[PDB]
Amino acid sequence: AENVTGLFKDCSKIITGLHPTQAPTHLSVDIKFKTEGLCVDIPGIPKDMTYRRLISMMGFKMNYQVNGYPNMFITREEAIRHVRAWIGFDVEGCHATRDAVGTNLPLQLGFSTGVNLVAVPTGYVDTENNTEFTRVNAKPPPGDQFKHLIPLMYKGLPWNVVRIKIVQMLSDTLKGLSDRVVFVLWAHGFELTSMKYFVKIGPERTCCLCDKRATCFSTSSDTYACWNHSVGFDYVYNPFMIDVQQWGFTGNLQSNHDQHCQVHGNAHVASCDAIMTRCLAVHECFVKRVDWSVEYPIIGDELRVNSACRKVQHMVVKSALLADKFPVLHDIGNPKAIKCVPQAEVEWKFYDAQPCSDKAYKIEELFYSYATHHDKFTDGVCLFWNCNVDRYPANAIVCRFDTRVLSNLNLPGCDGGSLYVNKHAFHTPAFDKSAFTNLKQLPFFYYSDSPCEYVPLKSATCITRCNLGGAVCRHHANEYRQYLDAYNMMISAGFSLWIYKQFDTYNLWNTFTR
Amino acid sequence: GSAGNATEVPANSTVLSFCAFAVDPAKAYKDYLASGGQPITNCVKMLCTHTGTGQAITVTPEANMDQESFGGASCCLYCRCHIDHPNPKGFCDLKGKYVQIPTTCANDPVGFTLRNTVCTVCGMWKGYGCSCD
Ligand SMILES: C[S@@+](CC[C@H](N)C(=O)[O-])C[C@H]1O[C@@H](n2cnc3c(N)ncnc32)[C@H](O)[C@@H]1O
Ligand SMILES: [Mg+2]
Ligand SMILES: [Zn+2]
Ligand SMILES: [Zn+2]
Ligand SMILES: [Zn+2]
Ligand SMILES: [Zn+2]
Repeated sequence: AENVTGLFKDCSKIITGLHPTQAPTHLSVDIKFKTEGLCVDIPGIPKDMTYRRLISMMGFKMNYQVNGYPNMFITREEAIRHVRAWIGFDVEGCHATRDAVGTNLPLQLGFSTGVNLVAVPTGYVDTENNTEFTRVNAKPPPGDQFKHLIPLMYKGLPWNVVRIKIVQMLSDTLKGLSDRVVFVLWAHGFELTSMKYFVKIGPERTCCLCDKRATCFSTSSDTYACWNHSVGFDYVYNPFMIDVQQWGFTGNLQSNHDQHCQVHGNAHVASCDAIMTRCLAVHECFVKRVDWSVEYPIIGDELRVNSACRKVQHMVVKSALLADKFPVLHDIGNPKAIKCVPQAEVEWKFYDAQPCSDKAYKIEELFYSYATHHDKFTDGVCLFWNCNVDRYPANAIVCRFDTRVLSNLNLPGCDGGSLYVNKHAFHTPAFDKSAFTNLKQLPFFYYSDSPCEYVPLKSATCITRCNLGGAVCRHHANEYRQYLDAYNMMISAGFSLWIYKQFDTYNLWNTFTR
Repeated sequence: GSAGNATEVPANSTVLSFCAFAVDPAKAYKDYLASGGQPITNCVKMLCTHTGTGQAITVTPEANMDQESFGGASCCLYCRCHIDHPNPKGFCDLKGKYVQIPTTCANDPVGFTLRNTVCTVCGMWKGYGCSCD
């Protein structure tokens, strides 16, 4: 007897602390004051007038239940519900060599965002009057692999700066994306410890002069801040975090990351570590395919993009059917019947890896790979609409997401692929030209077969309902305008259209014969 | 590598971790008590003559048959969690002086120092009690 933390372990090199007053604990008061499991005041042996004792912040170990106070560690489930509130977090650190030993200071912080913030080594030092938060002498870890940390000692930066820069850097990243923060970390101990600097915690609060829950806090003048409308805010009111390693991974992080994703090589920089942590969380959760019970609220204008997406789908597959008159259509990646063109003579076959249970009688359970299936559908046309695959067959109509475009919808992923979120987040592979080698790009066009009915405009590109004249026909002239807008919307949404090369704009004209 | 001197027992970990991060440490503590969590222990307890003034702040331990005596710093929450003191600049009252608590209320010495204020006239606990007012 008895066990000790050590948390707030006294790291000073002083023998013989500490007077029973100005002693934080019974554990340290000099043996001289201790008798019979107690302490006793001896006026003769004085309390120190001046002393500086480094107190270790390591081993924070916080698990607690208080009604008004939110658990800051969350279930794997709850961590999926909020994604890209996700930020990878890892802190390289330093040891205090000179006037103290046995604690680790937070030298360099890094995030899923490319940013790295380096700080002056600082710590908490107990003194006669109070506890003070101050710069401390410190040294780099011993290893030759840690040799890269040395210069960072000098470079920067005051913590009052860093904790303010941290917020803004998180602020403009998460402003539109989420209401909160979740920290994704591999081995959580030191980052929890690092968190002590820029984080204050407490019961939930609403943004000053704003409706949404408060992410940030300001010591300057007490205030509770929104993600968007905060500025000049030092502290983060209610972060969340999840320790990936808690998930039962076998080895070290790098091994597990590199197993799946090759787009991140490793430089020991804290960021490159904090990114790797995210790939794993991403991959482990989201390369499992399309759990459909998860609802992420949307902002913004995905509904428009969603409608536009389907709208343009109908147009192109209807025409492509008209023009080249395919006997059968293989629709791959259609979990539900849902014919895009409801009425067509064509044989319509559905294929899916994860067909929806009800309405699963129509669909063949299949996983498409060009290697195996290049032979297997020779007949008619194949449709992959947002079904991302091994390179596409020569006869096809495909809509694919180009991961390279950034919009608040798509988030980084593994490897080089972006995890796309409109609803029901879909992880999609990195955009690859080689995949389209059998196809050709799809030029914009409009098709309407309808009886015809603010300034009019002439479009060379379309099949107009009437081309005999100019010919601006008030129904089409307006519909063409509205369709093109919904087409330009989804092409700006990052989607790209690819068609079999046989396809020709002309052949739609012969449908205007009589 | 520790490589250091351990100042704390595990039984106080969560509470101290909790109040350290909190914006209001004082509330967090009182709240934590309500939740059924244990009051902070390990505070320094004085073997005393128990004859002396009942005064709360004393340069040497002064106790009563009713009171018990504690080293001030160990009874102060802000000293204990190593966070800034509510006095704007910068100083703690209890550190460097011995502090006395009613034995019945002595179970949670840390909170007692938070809840109450000493009367300026006799320099003694208010209500626990005071001839003043
Ligand atoms: C393609 S996405 C959503 C796009 C959908 N086709 C649309 O246009 O609404 C979801 C479906 O893709 C299918 N999928 C993805 N990869 C597949 C593959 N290699 N083979 C077959 N189906 C695949 C899944 O089985 C899943 O049901
Ligand atoms: Mg780490
Ligand atoms: Zn706001
Ligand atoms: Zn990666
Ligand atoms: Zn104090
Ligand atoms: Zn009085």
